[PDB]
Amino acid sequence: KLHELKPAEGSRKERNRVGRGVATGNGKTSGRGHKGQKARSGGGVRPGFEGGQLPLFRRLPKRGFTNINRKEYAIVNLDQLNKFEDGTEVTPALLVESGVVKNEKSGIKILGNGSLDKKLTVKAHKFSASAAEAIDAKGGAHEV
Amino acid sequence: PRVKGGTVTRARRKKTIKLAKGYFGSKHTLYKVAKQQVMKSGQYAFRDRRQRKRDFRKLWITRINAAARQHEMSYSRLMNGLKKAGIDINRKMLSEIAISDEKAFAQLVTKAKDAL
Amino acid sequence: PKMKTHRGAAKRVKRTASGQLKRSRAFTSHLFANKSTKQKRQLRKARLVSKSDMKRVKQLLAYK
Amino acid sequence: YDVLKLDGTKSGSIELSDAVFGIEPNNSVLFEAINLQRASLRQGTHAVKNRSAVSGGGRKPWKQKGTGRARQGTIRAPQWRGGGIVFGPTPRSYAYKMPKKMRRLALRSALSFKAQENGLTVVDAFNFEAPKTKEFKNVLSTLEQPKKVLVVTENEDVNVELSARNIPGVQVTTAQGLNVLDITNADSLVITEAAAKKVEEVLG
RNA sequence: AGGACGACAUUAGACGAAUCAUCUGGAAAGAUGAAUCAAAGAAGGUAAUAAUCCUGUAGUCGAAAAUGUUGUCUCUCUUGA
RNA sequence: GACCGAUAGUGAACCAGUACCGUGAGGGAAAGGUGAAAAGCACCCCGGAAGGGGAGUGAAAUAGAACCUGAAACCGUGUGCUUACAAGUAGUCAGAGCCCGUUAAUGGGUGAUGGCGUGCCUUUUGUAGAAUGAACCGGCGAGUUACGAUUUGAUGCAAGGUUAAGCAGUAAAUGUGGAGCCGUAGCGAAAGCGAGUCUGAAUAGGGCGUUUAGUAUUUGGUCGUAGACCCGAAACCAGGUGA
RNA sequence: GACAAUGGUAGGAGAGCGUUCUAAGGGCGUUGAAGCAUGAUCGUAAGGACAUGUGGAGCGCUUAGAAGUGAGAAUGCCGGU
Ligand SMILES: [Mg+2]
Ligand SMILES: [Mg+2]
Repeated sequence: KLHELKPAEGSRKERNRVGRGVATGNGKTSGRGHKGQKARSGGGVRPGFEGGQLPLFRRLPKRGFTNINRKEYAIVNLDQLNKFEDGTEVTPALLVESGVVKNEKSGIKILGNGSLDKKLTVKAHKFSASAAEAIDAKGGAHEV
Repeated sequence: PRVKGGTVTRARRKKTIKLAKGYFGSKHTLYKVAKQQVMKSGQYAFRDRRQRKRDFRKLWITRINAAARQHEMSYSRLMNGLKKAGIDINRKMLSEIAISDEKAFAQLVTKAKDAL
Repeated sequence: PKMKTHRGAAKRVKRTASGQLKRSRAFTSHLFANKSTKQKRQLRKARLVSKSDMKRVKQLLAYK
Repeated sequence: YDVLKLDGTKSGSIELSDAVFGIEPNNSVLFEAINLQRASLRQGTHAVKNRSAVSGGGRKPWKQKGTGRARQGTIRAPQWRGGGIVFGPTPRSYAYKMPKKMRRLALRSALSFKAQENGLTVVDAFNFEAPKTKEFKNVLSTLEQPKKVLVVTENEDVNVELSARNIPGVQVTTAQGLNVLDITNADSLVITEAAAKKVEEVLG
């Protein structure tokens, strides 16, 4: 009932309060050590700062650019098309709605990693070279 | 919620002062002075449980030594024979025999000289 | 506030498919007559940011 | 789902249960959908001053070197008698979400603890013309119901819930207004037949 | 760009159900007994801890008047492709 | 109201920005409680009066306006043991002699004589240190919360997980809301190619990959932006008040 | 039931007592609560009761939650001596 509640076994935990004793360990110096910079209130230096020596990222050269346009295609293997059972046409108004492709960026590419094991009418924006052969083995179609 | 400092600084600073009654002057009244005498009176007692066991042996050996010299024997000739003549078990707290019954302590001295 | 990516390090570094970074070798700017042909050729392949220096830059590259 | 009652009675005893009243209840979810509800009722209006909110205290109190007593900076500091509170309460908020597969498992572990314990009772649709609590206390006495019951009805009629407000223990919630803290607060559950088909149509 | 006739809201206010007797006490609201009201068991006070003693709450009820919010009634004004 | 309860919460529960400090701008505290009802002590007695002690009111004045409970420091009066030939961080362990009698257990107070024994923190290669700090007693007085990041523990589903703002709902924690995000496929500076790809005349050889578990909320650790454990400067700038 | 381990400052890990507050179940209280005072008691430690005195109305226990959660020192701050 409600007058007797137990948490999940191993789920909960106490928390360390520092500076509140001498035999709890974290006491009279709170787990920082003696004097220095990083035992001051708010000390500790910024990350990736070696100390005055020039850092890692000012010792390597820059490399590359963007290509502002940059098409991106969504991947469907051939192993993911055994989910469609009975002679089904594979349409972008169907290949999204089941749950194979979620939230595509541009048109669907059909790569070849698995096998179809079923004849299928397949329409896709770009096939690959090895996946437009295992469709032709079972007997299928194409459209770009 | 504001946890006010309640009645735990009463009680924690009584059960140190009440351990420290019988001390001179201010070492039984003030907190800070009777605190740090309680930390030393449980430290002196810790090396005085270990020292008590070996300073009652510096007394039993003194009585046995003042018992064999009137029978004209040393102490070091007495706890030699009683390991070697007999297998009289090593005991020095039982120098109570020499105090109580001198007639009882005499036959041991007979048995020590007998096989040494 | 949410953490800002160190922009001077995202220009120099890619992210691979095991978490480990990728960089380009130094000394590739000038003075190529003071370097051997067995040395100017092997400052060209790319390597990985070391196990030591990955301990320092865990927070600065969080959205890569 | 035992049989039925009207006031000492029986009828067509509905039995078509589902995974709503029968699943073995986990307690790791049922403990953690109470804390999500019990720690969201707190409004958290509580605050305190800091060093920058107290009135005054900008002049240095003339104590730097050459006075023989301690170095002091303001007369409003946490050492000092007056204001300045270091790490006090702030006006914050206490709520968190949880997955929708884990908020539906909770009611399948609080209804499921009522039929293991015979703490469920289905009645027919009772009609009160005018609300009278004296008319309603004659009902729960002969129904043999405990000190604290949860009355489930389908839709909030304006004559059922107006009775049984001053009966200590009795709360009247509609079918889609069920909680988790309510069900583990009751002792036996009383559902109408028109609503036992309704809370089960939501979940099973 | 210049008015009336009553609807509703605000600033006073009214009604508003039901507990009696003993024990300890300086005192009953307390424990032990019997009763009751409940669209009312929120809260405060009363010689201690009151659903039934008081002020009240759920609910109804109320404007001589002065503002305020809108309905339709005027009243001003107007050519449409 | 899982906010405070008179050193708290407003500076202020008391007739507070008021006593008081400053030429001036400006700075700024201290204060609460008789009892259910004033029934607030008629009259006698010592006193110049205060203040007392009886008698009286009251449940109680051992609640009398120094007015609820009344801690410690510090000053007193009484009494069982003890001390005027001794060199004491004041205790400890061994122990005669004396006066007592508890939460009943191999008890309590006191201490002639013997052994050992140079206080507590903080900073140090190292403190009895003649290095630092505290007169004493009492209160107050320092790793906190937010929005992100990453790892660990739990739990729900699992090639799939999950919603954000919003709208309905008791400042209800629960129904709708799939915009969005992370995964399922990497590689290259980029075109691109894709279980492979880039460098290269050349898979010839090497770089990073491939034959699998993720995701959403939360317990703890730590890191980042915020004053970020608390206390303390010399000084910089902006309006203003003063010969 | 054998054989084993157990000095420790910086620091890492584990396991617990206590304080104010809230929710739920049960309970003591004017035939006297909290608080304070004395005592020769109980647990491996922080800490828990109980027995007379003063006190005059509110408080503990079991499981879980949340912290303004623990004082011997800062030439610390106000009050007393
Ligand atoms: Mg000296
Ligand atoms: Mg002049």
